[PDB]
Amino acid sequence: ICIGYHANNSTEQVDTIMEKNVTVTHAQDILEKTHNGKLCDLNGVKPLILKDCSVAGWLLGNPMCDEFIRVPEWSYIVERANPANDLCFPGSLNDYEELKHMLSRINHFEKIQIIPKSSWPNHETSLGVSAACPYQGAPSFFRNVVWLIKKNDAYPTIKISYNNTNREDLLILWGIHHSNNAEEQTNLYKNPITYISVGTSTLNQRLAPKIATRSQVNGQRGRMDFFWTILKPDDAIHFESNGNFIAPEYAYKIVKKGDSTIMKSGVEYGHCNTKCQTPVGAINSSMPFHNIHPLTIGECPKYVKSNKLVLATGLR
Amino acid sequence: CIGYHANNSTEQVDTIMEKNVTVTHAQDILEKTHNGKLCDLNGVKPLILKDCSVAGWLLGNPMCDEFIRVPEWSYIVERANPANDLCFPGSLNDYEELKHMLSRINHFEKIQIIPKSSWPNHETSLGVSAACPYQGAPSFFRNVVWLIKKNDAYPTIKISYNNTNREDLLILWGIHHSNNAEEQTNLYKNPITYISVGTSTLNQRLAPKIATRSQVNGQRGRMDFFWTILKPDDAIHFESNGNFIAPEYAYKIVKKGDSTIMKSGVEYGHCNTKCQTPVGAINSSMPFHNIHPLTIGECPKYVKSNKLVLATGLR
Amino acid sequence: ICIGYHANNSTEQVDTIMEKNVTVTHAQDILEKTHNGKLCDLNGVKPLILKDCSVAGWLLGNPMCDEFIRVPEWSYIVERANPANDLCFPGSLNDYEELKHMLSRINHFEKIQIIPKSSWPNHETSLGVSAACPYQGAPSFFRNVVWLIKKNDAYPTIKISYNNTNREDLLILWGIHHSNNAEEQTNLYKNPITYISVGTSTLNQRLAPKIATRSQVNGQRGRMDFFWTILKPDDAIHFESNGNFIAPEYAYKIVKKGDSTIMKSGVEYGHCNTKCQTPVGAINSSMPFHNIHPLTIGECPKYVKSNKLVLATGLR
Amino acid sequence: DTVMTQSPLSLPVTPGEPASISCRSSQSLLHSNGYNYLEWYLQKPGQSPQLLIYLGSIRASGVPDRLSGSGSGTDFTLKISRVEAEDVGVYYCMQGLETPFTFGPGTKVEIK
Amino acid sequence: DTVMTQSPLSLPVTPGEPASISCRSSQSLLHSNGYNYLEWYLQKPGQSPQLLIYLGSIRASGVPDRLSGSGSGTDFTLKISRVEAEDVGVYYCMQGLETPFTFGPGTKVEIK
Amino acid sequence: DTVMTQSPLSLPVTPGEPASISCRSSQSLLHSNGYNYLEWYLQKPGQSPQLLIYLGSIRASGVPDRLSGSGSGTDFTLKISRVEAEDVGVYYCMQGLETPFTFGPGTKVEIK
Amino acid sequence: QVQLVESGGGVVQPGRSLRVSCAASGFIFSNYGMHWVRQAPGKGLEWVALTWYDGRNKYYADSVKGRFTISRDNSKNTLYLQMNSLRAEDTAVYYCARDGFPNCISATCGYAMDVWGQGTTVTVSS
Amino acid sequence: QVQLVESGGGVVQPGRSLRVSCAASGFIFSNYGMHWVRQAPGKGLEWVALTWYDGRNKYYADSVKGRFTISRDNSKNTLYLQMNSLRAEDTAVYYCARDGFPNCISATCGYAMDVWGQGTTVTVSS
Amino acid sequence: QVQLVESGGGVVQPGRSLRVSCAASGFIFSNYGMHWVRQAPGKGLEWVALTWYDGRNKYYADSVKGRFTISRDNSKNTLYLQMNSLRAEDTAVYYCARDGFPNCISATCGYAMDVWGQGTTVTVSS
Amino acid sequence: NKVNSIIDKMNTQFEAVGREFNNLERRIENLNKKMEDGFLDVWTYNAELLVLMENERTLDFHDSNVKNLYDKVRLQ
Amino acid sequence: TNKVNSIIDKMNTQFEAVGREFNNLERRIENLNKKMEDGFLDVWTYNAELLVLMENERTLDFHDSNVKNLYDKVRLQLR
Amino acid sequence: TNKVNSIIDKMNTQFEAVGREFNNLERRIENLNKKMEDGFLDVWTYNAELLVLMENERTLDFHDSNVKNLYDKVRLQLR
Repeated sequence: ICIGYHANNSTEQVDTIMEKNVTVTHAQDILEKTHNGKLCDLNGVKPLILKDCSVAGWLLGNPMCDEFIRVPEWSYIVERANPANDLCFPGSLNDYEELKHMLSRINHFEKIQIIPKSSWPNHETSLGVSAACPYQGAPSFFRNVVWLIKKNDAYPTIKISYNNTNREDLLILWGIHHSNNAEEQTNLYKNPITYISVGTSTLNQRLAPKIATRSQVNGQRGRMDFFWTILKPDDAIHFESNGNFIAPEYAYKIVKKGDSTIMKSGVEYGHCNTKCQTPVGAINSSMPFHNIHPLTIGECPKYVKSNKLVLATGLR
Repeated sequence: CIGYHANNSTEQVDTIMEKNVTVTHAQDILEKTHNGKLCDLNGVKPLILKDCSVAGWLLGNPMCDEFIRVPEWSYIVERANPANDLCFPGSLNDYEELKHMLSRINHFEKIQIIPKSSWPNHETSLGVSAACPYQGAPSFFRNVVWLIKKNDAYPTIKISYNNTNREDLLILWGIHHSNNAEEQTNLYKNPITYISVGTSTLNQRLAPKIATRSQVNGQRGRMDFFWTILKPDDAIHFESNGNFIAPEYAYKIVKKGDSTIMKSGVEYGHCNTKCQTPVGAINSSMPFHNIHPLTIGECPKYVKSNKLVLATGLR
Repeated sequence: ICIGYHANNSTEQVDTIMEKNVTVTHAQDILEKTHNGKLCDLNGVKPLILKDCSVAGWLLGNPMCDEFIRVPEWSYIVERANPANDLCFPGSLNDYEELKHMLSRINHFEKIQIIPKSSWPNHETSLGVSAACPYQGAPSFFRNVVWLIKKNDAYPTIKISYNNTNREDLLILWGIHHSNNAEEQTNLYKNPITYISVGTSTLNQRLAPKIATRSQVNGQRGRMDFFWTILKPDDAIHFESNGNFIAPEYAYKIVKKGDSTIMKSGVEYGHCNTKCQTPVGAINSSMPFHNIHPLTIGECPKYVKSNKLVLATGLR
Repeated sequence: DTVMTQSPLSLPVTPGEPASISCRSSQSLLHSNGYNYLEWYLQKPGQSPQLLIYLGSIRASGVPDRLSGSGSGTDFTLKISRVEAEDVGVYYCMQGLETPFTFGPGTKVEIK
Repeated sequence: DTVMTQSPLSLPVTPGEPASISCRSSQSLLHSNGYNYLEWYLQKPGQSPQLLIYLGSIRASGVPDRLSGSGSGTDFTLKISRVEAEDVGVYYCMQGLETPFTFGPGTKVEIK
Repeated sequence: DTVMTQSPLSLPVTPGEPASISCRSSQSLLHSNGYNYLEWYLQKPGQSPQLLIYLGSIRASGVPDRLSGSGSGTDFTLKISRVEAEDVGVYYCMQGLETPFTFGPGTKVEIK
Repeated sequence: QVQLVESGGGVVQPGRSLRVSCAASGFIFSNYGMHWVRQAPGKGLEWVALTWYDGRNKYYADSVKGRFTISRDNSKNTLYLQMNSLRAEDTAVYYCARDGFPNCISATCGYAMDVWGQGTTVTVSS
Repeated sequence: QVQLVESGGGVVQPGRSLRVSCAASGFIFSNYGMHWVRQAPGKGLEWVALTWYDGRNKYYADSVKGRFTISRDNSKNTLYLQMNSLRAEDTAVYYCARDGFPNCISATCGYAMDVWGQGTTVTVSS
Repeated sequence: QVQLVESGGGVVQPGRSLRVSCAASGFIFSNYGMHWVRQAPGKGLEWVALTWYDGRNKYYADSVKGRFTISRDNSKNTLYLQMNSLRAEDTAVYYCARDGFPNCISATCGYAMDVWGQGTTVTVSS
Repeated sequence: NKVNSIIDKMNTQFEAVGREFNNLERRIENLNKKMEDGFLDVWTYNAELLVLMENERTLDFHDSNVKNLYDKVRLQ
Repeated sequence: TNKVNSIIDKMNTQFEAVGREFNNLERRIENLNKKMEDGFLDVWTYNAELLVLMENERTLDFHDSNVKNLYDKVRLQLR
Repeated sequence: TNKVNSIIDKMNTQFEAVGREFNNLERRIENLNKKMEDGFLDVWTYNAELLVLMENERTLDFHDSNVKNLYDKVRLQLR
């Protein structure tokens, strides 16, 4: 007659409150620690790889970023650390870091021609180019905006309105130009005192240029500032200007909304499928914990900073 | 012979190894019941705004003329998506700070600071519009004055007010934005206007914005509004050449305490209680509840669970 | 034959989940509740004690705070509650609370003469004094800035640039002046319409004075505003003015970065050497908890809002 | 309640020279705004009254440029620069600070 | 696909008097932004064509002041104020809203 | 320390014709902000000295239009457009960039 | 133009009641306050009652408190005064008067009386 | 000045292939779109092909679909058309024309044709 | 006007001490820095010492280091020089001088010397 | 009778308050919402875990005391 | 016998971080964001580790306790 | 011996408060900061107190049990 344990000769270590290391027979791990180390698909929809461009450069159409003129549906956006192309002309985009919040909830865009380039019979849309945005060794400019310069030594006032008639929203961009001195201002445009006014059902704005002396960035001594707004299905947008105006030509239409994100990584692309994603790899496990990176997308196991989590289900 | 004091009656509790054990004398802690009306709080009656926003009461709306004089209160109730608000399109600068600082004020006495009969060389009558109608007739707000020319003239304005009380104040003014040049040369006369306001802590200058906009509520113009708080033994100064909406009344802070601004849609009912969730009321002693995470008064703690019973039994 | 406990006699009480006050043979405390109660050194480097000035007053050169012209390396900054001297002339400093965030990461400064006071042959730098900033019963002004007034009834336009050539950053300050009426403006300066322009590789700013009527503060009826910026180790800064200008003379060079903190207390100074500091004393204990004050500096034990904490290691 | 006293009860004048009247109160009729709440009325024989002056010194719409008023606190005064034959009647002094409005005894102006 | 009709096929009008031609489409040539995509061309006898009007109204560089176009939706018209002896040729209508571009039958102008 | 050398020791050139003197240092006297710390003085026979120029170029209050200076780095020069009979004296070159201020040997001007 | 008329006077013995009226034609009537004023024969003027524009709050004097009433009844442009417990000293003439500026929302607004009526006589006898 | 010249015509029997070329000089050739247009003898005008400024997207009509090809070549300023499976009804004259405004990044961008060439003849016989 | 006068010792034998003074009157004396300058009988000019406006920091040359001292003594409008361990070569003439601009808060400010005194003579003999 | 030991140990908690933000500050509204949701999620876990542990400690108590009353009469 | 699932069900909901961007003149909010995220992560890892340790202690108490009673239910009947 | 150190390292990480300043027109973010700091302090003090109580209970139980087992190693060794 004997009563006792069901012994064994395995090897595995667990932790308890008053014994630091203890041997067990059966044990089960919960913390995954491996990744495939490449960018994959997510439920069968390819992501968007901006490669060597920025979000602003894509939305404004850099001459060196012409591969993304038409873009299909995506799931998440990948952006490299420290882009190289960006905005060729020095300046800034007003209310930045808030447009990125408007993104990550849009999964598909559509492009619409709102004001044709041939609709300006009393201006000049040809010679407005600069050497800071070259295309194959020649001066160029953005492709979604028009820079207007006097024609026949004149610059009449502008009154332009656009009436929305679709069933979805829009996104419009426009800008201003800051000069260096009075002679340049009277050589590009003609009037010495200029302004811009924009109004809609919920926005009211007036602007004036600044003329001063600054340093050199990318070989230029001028500046440009850009703005954005979202238009409702039945509203309208109005424009009035006298100079220093960068007119809009294309607009983006929101057609699908959902869940997305913006990443920052430098991992290369690979042709494979997965259902969870991290900025340094992918996960194909069923355990409920991981310690790879706290930013994820999809359904993912929970995150902890530890590196050992095994619960004992054995004896001894 | 020794053994367990067996018993009967049915109730189940939760453990860490077993899920639905059976016990005898379990006791519950979660409360899941609420009466479903707006009630009183220790005697003082709430302020109920039926169809009127907070900005529409502090400025004075013609179709909101029953809150002209208001007694003390405990909390403010405001329906979701009001229907009166500001009849004339525009905006109130820093609205959410005002909706944050009204949450610690429990009484407002109303004071006349510039009488409407002290404008001998202007006009305070023909300043009406069809956007705010009173019984099918044009009308304006009741705490501000819109000034138009008289006899084809608009003299400059210099006015000061000195606080001689022991409590603070709250002053509101505004500016009018036109839509073209002929309207400006018709209502006012000077083409270039400005507004200056200066006190010991504030400095401000503004100019109108004439442009083209769309239609909201029938009109094609806008009006802005501002606010400040004047401290005892201090003065506020004004200066305008046009486009001025002058203040006439002001509010005096006379009591401070704890308050909240709810959003709900239940109906009033005469009762008494000592806690209030925005969708009902609580009268109990168990130290946990499940209804809503916003409250007022002293109320038990909040959790998201559905059952919480700790056992005191056998078996 | 005897098996039993190793009983003794003592007095000490510990807590338990189902008991409330039980006796133990010997127990070890963990919470610390004692502090020496004086401001004194940390790791051998002396702090900086502002007796009756503020952060703005020391960085602008208040005439009463003339003992802080040259300051050695420090560890943390001590400032009294409700300073007394502060800004003698009524006004404000733009983005004050963001400047106090850049500090607490700087441990040493060095002063540099960027524009000498002798470099203004056709202006006047003498009678720019006011009675609101006295020095030994006589009108005076700040020491790191210059107030310019007309000479021989004239005020020529100002064009000045400074080029950074060191290997560290800089911090510069300038300002604007608001008058009370037209007669004062035409008496101090000459041109009735004035402006200020400042430009660099990132900044772009233009301002105009405000003339109105306001109350009395400290006996005066005008105001002065102040600004600041950082210059990178290779950029340049440009200035342009026509009136109402407070030119800069001195600037600060950042030479050491590290850990620091701004405190508010009123405890007198003393001489010690410790490794932790709280605004109402110091700590010289090795226990892992305390309840003095939640804001500390250095390597200090944790914080809990409790009164008693004793772990039992006894019997009975 | 606030009593309002007015002197003299009678006042004979002749055309050509100015005249003055006074009205007194037992309380300070001065608000925090810096304005005095006191009025002036007139009733010619066999007719209805007619308002003269708003809060202290603001004239009405129709009164000539000869009538003016000035005072503060508890003493107020009316001044007629020149007297004609039309200016004959009774002049009353009225307060408006507290809810029960009170008039005064009045004063007659008889030519002589 | 979109058929384009153009009547009449002959116009013997000269000189001095005005003229008019018409062009009709089986769909609406109106964009969502309020502009019409409709063009006019001209081929003199024995050479290449030459553009006249881009959109429904905007002229070109070189076209005299006489020519002007107007219309919307489905009916379009070209009007010549005065006709000279150098305006003999064939006129064409072209749409540009769809991917395949389509011309029309044309119209001859002859001196009679 | 910084040795200041100034040549020559005698300039017998009067009157009417221009004149020039030079003083040179052993270190660079240029600050980090683009200014030179170099001064010029003068002592007439039997009296106290008198200042001429503060920085590299800026003149004083009292000196005539004739005197002017120009230089940078290590070499400096003073120039007189025309010489009168009252411009006799001794001219000194002084530096002020380092803590111990130093003068030079000076230069005498005599009539001939 | 702007005018006001009154009617309803007569002869009444002590203890009974009487009603007076005041009709207007001109300015909009639903945006102004109204007053009542008496004048005893041989004595001076006195003040009786005041009503707001809409008609919520009302005020009466002390020799009139709790004995007379005032009402507006818009859409017919009239005003009323109901007099009960008529004593002997209440013999006088009665006048209507409106404010000088619209929409008074306070007790003592600072506005005055601009347009006056003509007058109706009421006597107590026998 | 701005001019365009074309050459490469001749006589070709049914079957086989052919190639035509247009050469330009006077403006930046790498910023504009180009088109082809064909006119049969005794009939009107019709449309054939369209290409972009760089050369990615291309469009063809339904009567030359899948049987014709269009391509550019920079650094030499030439345009080519290759005709396979020649039928008998393709006897006509061919033209090459450009856009009126630069950088069209859509299929129908609203710009028109501004500059035209002279023309070449292609015939099918025997 | 602005003038500075100086009065001091006449003759001293080697090894002893001496005191010189310089009184100023005509401007504000508590806002400027001051200097001392020497001139040997037949040689050029040399520099001795300078002090600040309030009187904290001091600087001396290398040929007068340790033996000389300076002091301000405000509220009497004076300045002092004290010479210890006098040698034989210190026979010269002494001058007072002041800055051209107020409130110097650096060792090398850039301001120069504007106003000079007349001078006193000190000799070492026997 | 140890229920009172639970309320006092949970005497303090996180009380939510209402704040309003306009259309151009949506990156602080997310911060507020996430912080409130996180503090609500932390506190329920503690309550549930404490209830479960106390239930186990209560049930295994009575299952042990009956034995130590059994033996004090059994070993006689 | 199937004890593992009693762990994931308790930790169904946790804090999920999101990305936010701020410019160079609003650093006082970036510190708020970073501190909040780090604090939540610290709380959750502490909770998970403590739960694992306590569960292991109880599990090893289970088997060392039952063997005595399965021993004594076949021990004391024997005489 | 050496039980206390097992708790010191377990609470090696916590929340460190930092000083921030706001002006008169940004009260909302000041409330946000204050509430967050108070909540974190409350969570940590709750955790510490609960850990201490549980550790004390377990220590007392261990000290009560080990002597009984020492009695067991000798109870059945004789008669």
